[PDB]
Amino acid sequence: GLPTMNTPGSTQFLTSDDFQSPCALPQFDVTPSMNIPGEVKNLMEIAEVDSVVPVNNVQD
Amino acid sequence: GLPTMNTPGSTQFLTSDDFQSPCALPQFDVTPSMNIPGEVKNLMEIAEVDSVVPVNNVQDTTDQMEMFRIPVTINAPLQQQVFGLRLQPGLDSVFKHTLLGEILNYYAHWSGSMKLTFVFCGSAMATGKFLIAYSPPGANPPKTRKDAMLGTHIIWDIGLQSSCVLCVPWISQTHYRLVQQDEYTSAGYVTCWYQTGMIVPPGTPNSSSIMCFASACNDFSVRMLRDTPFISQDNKLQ
Amino acid sequence: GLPTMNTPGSTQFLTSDDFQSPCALPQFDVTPSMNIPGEVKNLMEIAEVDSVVPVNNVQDTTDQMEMFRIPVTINAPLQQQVFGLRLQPGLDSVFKHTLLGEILNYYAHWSGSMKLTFVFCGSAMATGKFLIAYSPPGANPPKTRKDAMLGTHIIWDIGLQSSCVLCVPWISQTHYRLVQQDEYTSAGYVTCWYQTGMIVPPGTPNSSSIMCFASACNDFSVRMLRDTPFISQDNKLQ
Amino acid sequence: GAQVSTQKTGAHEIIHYTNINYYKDAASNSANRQDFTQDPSKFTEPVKDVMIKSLPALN
Amino acid sequence: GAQVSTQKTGAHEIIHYTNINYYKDAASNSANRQDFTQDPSKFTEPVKDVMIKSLPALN
Amino acid sequence: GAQVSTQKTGAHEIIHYTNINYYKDAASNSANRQDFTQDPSKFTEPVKDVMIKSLPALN
Amino acid sequence: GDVEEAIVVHVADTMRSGPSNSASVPALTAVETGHTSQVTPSDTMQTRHVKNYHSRSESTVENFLGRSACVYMEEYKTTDNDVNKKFVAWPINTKQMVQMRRKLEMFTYLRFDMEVTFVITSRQDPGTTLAQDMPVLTHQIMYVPPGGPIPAKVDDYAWQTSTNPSIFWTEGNAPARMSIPFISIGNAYSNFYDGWSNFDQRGSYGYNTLNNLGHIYVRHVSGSSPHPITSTIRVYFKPKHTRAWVPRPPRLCQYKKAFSVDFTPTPITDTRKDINTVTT
Amino acid sequence: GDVEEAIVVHVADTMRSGPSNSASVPALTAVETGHTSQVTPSDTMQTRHVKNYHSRSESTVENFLGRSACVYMEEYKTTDNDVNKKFVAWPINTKQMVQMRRKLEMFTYLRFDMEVTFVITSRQDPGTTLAQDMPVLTHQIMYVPPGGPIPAKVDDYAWQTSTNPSIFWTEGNAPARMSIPFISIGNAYSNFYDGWSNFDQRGSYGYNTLNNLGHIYVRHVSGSSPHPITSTIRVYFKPKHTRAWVPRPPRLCQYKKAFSVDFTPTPITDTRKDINTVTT
Amino acid sequence: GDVEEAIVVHVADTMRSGPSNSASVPALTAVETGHTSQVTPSDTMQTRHVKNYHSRSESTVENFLGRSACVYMEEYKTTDNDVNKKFVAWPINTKQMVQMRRKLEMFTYLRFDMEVTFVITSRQDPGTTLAQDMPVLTHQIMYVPPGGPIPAKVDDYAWQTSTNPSIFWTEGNAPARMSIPFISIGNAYSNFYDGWSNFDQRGSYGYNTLNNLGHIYVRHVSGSSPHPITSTIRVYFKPKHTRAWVPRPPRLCQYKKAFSVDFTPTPITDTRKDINTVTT
Amino acid sequence: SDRVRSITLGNSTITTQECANVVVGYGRWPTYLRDDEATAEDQPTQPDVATCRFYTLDSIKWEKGSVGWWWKFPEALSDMGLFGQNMQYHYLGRAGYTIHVQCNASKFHQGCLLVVCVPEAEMGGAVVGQAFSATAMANGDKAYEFTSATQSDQTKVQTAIHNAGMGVGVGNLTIYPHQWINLRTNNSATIVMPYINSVPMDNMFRHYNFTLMVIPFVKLDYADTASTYVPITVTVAPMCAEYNGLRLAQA
Ligand SMILES: CN1CCN(Cc2ccc(NCc3cccc(F)c3)cc2)CC1
Ligand SMILES: CN1CCN(Cc2ccc(NCc3cccc(F)c3)cc2)CC1
Ligand SMILES: CN1CCN(Cc2ccc(NCc3cccc(F)c3)cc2)CC1
Ligand SMILES: CCCCCCCCCCCCCC(=O)O
Ligand SMILES: CCCCCCCCCCCCCC(=O)O
Ligand SMILES: CCCCCCCCCCCCCC(=O)O
Repeated sequence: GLPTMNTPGSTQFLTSDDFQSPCALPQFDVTPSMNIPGEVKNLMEIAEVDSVVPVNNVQD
Repeated sequence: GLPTMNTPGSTQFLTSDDFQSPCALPQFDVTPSMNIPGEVKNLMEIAEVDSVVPVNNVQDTTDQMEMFRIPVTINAPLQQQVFGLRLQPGLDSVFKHTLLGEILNYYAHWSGSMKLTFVFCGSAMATGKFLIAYSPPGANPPKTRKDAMLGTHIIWDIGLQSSCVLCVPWISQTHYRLVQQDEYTSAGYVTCWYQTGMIVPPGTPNSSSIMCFASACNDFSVRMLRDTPFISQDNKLQ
Repeated sequence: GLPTMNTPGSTQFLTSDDFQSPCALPQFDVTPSMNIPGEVKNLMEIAEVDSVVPVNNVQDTTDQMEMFRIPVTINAPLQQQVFGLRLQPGLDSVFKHTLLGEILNYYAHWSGSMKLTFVFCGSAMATGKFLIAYSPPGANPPKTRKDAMLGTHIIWDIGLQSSCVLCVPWISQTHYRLVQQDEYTSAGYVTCWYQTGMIVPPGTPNSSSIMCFASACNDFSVRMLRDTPFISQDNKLQ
Repeated sequence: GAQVSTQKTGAHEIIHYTNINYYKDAASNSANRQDFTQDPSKFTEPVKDVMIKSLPALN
Repeated sequence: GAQVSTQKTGAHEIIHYTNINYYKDAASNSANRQDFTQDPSKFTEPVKDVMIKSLPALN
Repeated sequence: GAQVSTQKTGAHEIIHYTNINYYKDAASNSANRQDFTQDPSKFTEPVKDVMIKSLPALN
Repeated sequence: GDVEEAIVVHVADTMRSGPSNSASVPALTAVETGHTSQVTPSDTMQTRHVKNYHSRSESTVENFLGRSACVYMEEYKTTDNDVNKKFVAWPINTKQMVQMRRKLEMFTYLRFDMEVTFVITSRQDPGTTLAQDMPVLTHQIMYVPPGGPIPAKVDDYAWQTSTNPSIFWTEGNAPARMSIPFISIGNAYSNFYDGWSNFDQRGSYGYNTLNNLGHIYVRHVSGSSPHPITSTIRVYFKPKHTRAWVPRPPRLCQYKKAFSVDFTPTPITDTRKDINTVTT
Repeated sequence: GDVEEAIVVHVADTMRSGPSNSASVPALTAVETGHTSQVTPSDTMQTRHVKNYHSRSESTVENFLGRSACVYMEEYKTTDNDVNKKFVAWPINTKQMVQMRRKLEMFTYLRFDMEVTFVITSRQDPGTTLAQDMPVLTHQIMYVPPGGPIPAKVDDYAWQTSTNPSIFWTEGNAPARMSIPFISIGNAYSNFYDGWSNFDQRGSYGYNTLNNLGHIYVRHVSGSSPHPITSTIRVYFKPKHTRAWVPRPPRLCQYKKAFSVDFTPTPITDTRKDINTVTT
Repeated sequence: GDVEEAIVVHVADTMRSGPSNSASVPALTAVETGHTSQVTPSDTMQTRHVKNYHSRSESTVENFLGRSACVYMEEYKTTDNDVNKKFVAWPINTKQMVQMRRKLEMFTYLRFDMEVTFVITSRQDPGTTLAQDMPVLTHQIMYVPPGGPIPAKVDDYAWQTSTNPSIFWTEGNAPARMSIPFISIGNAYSNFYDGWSNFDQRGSYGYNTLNNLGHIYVRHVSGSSPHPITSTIRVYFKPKHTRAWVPRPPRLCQYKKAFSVDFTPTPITDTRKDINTVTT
Repeated sequence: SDRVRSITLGNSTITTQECANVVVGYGRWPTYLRDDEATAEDQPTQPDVATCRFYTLDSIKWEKGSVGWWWKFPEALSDMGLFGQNMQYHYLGRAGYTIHVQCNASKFHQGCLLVVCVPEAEMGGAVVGQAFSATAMANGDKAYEFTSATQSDQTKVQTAIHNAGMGVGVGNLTIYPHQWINLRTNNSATIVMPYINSVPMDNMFRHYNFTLMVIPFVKLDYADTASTYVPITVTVAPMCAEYNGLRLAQA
């Protein structure tokens, strides 16, 4: 067939990779989506909310 | 040649994959197709056909065929229960082996409405009225007709038309229900009561029977194929 | 490089695959082609040629060439059978080693019609008529000309034209038949009977012979290549 | 040869994939599990005369 | 099917990649980690009446 | 180079495949088993004078 | 144009319904006609408008039967005194494994292509002396259509396949795979055959009569270790491009024979205390 | 056109500000409204013009949860006297491993596809006699949706999967991988469930009630060595196409149960000498 | 346009026929002319109109001869006292294996390309001490056209091929494969040659005279284990782009020599009770 | 009124005054074989009115203890009129059928019958393992009786009614074409079966195309009355029948 050569990194498992893989439940029908209130799309949104600071750490 | 790298999953055998493979009989000429009657393209088509429900499982049925007949008598108290059952099409013993239960047992999730059809098989001179009610899930099943009629119900009048249909609506908090139902995904109960009673003229049998048919509506669907637990083997067949 | 994953079947050797492979003699100059007479492009072309059928397998043939001749006599009962055989081109001993049987034995399925040609090799002054009939599959083969003539048959008159052709039609419930035929895919029988008898003038031999030729029609076809069982070896040839 | 078609996805919530055939036998192709046509009439309404649900079944 | 789009890179300092889908299920596709839309109002300004930063919060 | 052609399939019941050659020698190509032309006359009718089936073979 | 954009069907929606009072009686019908009622909940009670996005994609026959299932397994040793124990010979059939048998027997006639996958594993037999060094093993799978020659020993001449397809596989690689077309003499496979073999209603009876698919043979190519080694093969079938006709009720009794419908009577279903019991 | 050019967002810049003297008081606000002040440094002090090229690409939920994490490991032997010790049976759940549990529990509802990867390793158990020769091993991973049959031994009939998906993997190759869609009966996964199972407020309480994902089974296909061999499997989950709702504060106390929120009270934070101490 | 759409033939149909009464006599013919009758069933009996979809695709010579078949096998040891037993030397020919020999001998002249595949397996010879550790083995396949130097030992200088093509293969990978063009000095291969070598009708007689294809040599590259190891090679031929001329009847007698037509007389066919016996 | 039906085939007619409608197989009407699907070469024979007509089979008695009966076709019609002769004298056959079953009773009787045609109704032996001759399931037009208890004789088929001799739930037979005879509102059932097989034609003596079953699901009951039993009669009529392959007779 088509000649090819494998490069370093083949057969490795990198926990932060983006590759396509087969689906084991073909033609599975997912439940329709519903717009629940309070969708969060970025952790900075959470980080921008105020919170009480425990300043009085007096060891007693 | 062309540089490439293999990703995880290579050299694996997944029983539900879709890949092309070589043919070992190249240029094989298949027999011409013929349009045999009765082609089936979806299991829901089978699931939508009626089937007799063995409601009379009284733990002492010496004759198996008795399981299909619901007894009825002439003189009964003013309010009395004819039968009661749980609406678990895939788990209850009543619906387990029906034409719909068998199909459901090959899947894990189901949704949609159901049809229960009752047919009176008494004499042509007999008459009566029955109340059939469906009670959504709750902490206690109904105990009397007074409690039963509060839920969805239909009054059945026996006449020239010998059959009546109770359409169980789909009332659930989730889009789907588990075939292996539990307390969380309970579905309710179905009961039947005497509305007026059965009256017969002289020279007729004092007892009659009713039969129940179960089928799925046009909005029924299933999901998440699985292996059925009703069939098993211990050794290789020979 | 380009991400990829290997699927089942990789690194396998399938004897009937079609793949490209490198050439170990690059830029090799082949000899110019020449149009030799008698090019064959399909085995059915060979299968469509006539060949002598050894019908006379009488279990006591001291001379092998006797197998090709069907005896005939002058004075015989009014109705008598000349020969009979089963129509199993790939399994019957009669058709096993013919030019058509050899081709069929390399395959598993076959279909189409067949031609049987009979030639009279008697004296020029001899005359007679013969009835040749084909009986589709049944519970019992014919025993007399009365039974035989009910099926497909042809009356053969011997004259200046010394050959007659019996075309066996394709009458079957399935589109194909197994070469290793069985009761399910039986094909019938073929028999020949005296229609009038053979009459000779003075000064001629009292006996004659007939020969049979077998071939396939233009609608014949085969399928499902396989290895023939007629040839085998026990040790490597040297 | 390139054959582009949509892929299964959700409702009201690109979805295209490419396919190419490599072998000369149609039996080598992948499963055609994208057909969803169905008609239960053959088994649910096998009667000769058409029956109207609203009207009485008999007479 | 070919789907060309820019790749992540630096600021003020070709950047395109090609992608093709091979499977018929949308769940088999690669992660869509190229979306950067965000809106913190839902959690930072959940009040009914709009408040102007310059003006006093109350009265 | 792309070479598209139909694949074997059934009768009265897409069917195309793509092929590309990778080597510089014609001997490296795959088997050309898609030819179905045939002519049995060379062996069945080798006579000089044409014979009509309906008419007598001799005289 | 080098690209062709071949490029679904949801369940019926529920329409709104209000109070009714008329002579029409959708609920009343007559099952004696053999007709299944087509009533919907909207005919018996007031309902709201609901749009359904559920689909029956996973219930099609193609997907229902489109799963690989084991159909046979057998063991063969690399070296042993008994000649018959060093190779396998299996007449092809789908009645050996109960799950796939029941799945297939829900239809009377079938027509599909087949995808076959082979899984082979090996293990060293127990014994006193196990210290040995053996290179990787290789296996041969041979398919013999009906009527062909059959090998009688591991090193028989028939293993030199010239027309019979075969696969040579080496341990450590991906499982072997291959496709096979629709190879029935008839227009469709028949799971059930109510008839006999002979024309006088005698002989074999049942589907056994129509099983003429051939045989499969497996052996170690040339491996013969000083100590015995056992190998196991598993065959998996996966229908493709499926079509079915004449559905029939699923079986209720347990299977007992590989080439017959024989069974023992079974109760219709389980029992409960009485017709009114509804509790656990 | 055979190619579609689908073909970002930096933080806000700082604008220049000069001396000010007016009645506007951006610094003064009132937190009693539940409103977080939107002031910027440009409102309280003089600032230069600065153009920011920083982006929040790495803080999106997709990237935050888009990392494979171990969720379970178990050991099973190829041969042993105890039948239950030769295979694994795990009820699927994400509450077993603390790191992934805490990462997931920062949101109340989630909806995503899943990518599962399996890592399998083997080792020979210690013992007197270790001299043996064993071919490469093979493993089977079986997934059983709820309600399906469950094998009771290594060589049970249930291992002949006809509808249950399965993977056969051979040692020495790349780890097995597979995808799974959103398979919740509801509209989204729920990490927390404040409610009961029965309608009378009794029975199971908590998220355990909503865990109905099924089971996973693993075994050696046919490997049975003369001496025991131990294998370990590790399961890794990787959400894809993620969406989240209703964020909640991260947990502070150490986990103590796999199916409950039980905990022990913990101090708010660490202490220091006094309110003015600023040194190390 | 970057794509060229190169982009069949069914058997003859049966036409309808009615009753006939005329002077034409299609059934009567004369085989003395050497002409095979072209009659069809429609000429002898009434027939219905039938449309045939059968095709003769599988009967073409290309498909008939397009199957890999074993042609030779031999064993060679990695280490032994006899020098000649550590490598193989085979004069190429197709008369060694009976099945392929008979398949090829159905035609007088052939012209095709060739596809060669090599299957190699190894096994440890029995002996007292088998405990050893040996890395993976490697093999070399050498092709020597006629007249070239021939190695006389495993470590001969001739194994340094500079013009002779060779293949180096390592155990555990896919079988080696390679193509070879039409390499006959004449215009086509000849399976039979009725003639002599010398001009005075003396010397070698038969096809042996025209066999000048060369030799093939195989050895272990450098493997020499402390204990003997035996390897076996199998050669498979697969004609491509085939053309044939002058068909001849298939052989009837069993083969007895690899370079001659010698045979023993055989009966024409089997016998039966009498000319009328038709039963089993 | 739609309660009256009339069917005319050949030189025979059937009239019913109380009847449900007619079920037509799987929605397909019987028809002749097309030219593009045939395989046999010779001309077929289409005896028409001679064979396409109603034949009455023997009648049976319906008692209070009846369990059911079955018939196998076309073996049941194997020796009826010219249809039997054509079956005997030909190798291949093909024909649809119309089945009409009749049961009438007064308005004071009660009971229910299931009428169903089962294609390819393969049956298992009474003893698992042993085999039976072609006499325990078909001996002409005679009806074979189911049994309430489990069969014990090794020479006959397993007659357990609740399993129907096929190892399946008796209540699931509704999937096949069928009708119910409810004495309240019905007197007869009519079914039209097209030719169903995996091949265009077939030997009518070797293969049973389909089986007819009548099963009482609600046992007969009555009181007083001088009538002790309710006869049941079955009438069948081949449709669009054609044959091929003339050999000698004798099956
Ligand atoms: C009696 N029939 C036999 C066929 N059976 C269905 C069936 C099952 C398996 C197969 N396998 C065909 C096959 C496919 C690939 C390789 C082979 F050697 C054989 C064919 C048909 C239904 C009952
Ligand atoms: C109570 N819920 C259960 C689901 N949990 C989130 C979750 C974690 C893992 C999974 N895995 C699903 C899966 C995916 C692939 C294969 C499988 F067998 C199972 C699903 C949901 C949140 C709390
Ligand atoms: C006397 N002739 C010799 C050739 N024989 C046919 C034939 C068989 C095999 C081959 N192989 C050629 C070949 C192909 C590839 C590598 C090689 F070393 C040799 C050539 C011709 C017919 C009889
Ligand atoms: C045997 C076929 C090999 C195909 C290799 C990958 C495709 C290369 C050509 C690019 C796609 C165009 C195909 C087409 O023209 O239909
Ligand atoms: C299953 C898909 C295999 C795709 C193989 C690589 C792409 C070959 C075709 C060249 C790219 C064009 C794709 C397209 O038309 O969208
Ligand atoms: C040595 C040839 C390697 C070919 C690699 C796959 C094809 C890439 C180009 C896409 C197909 C177009 C070929 C053509 O223009 O004919």
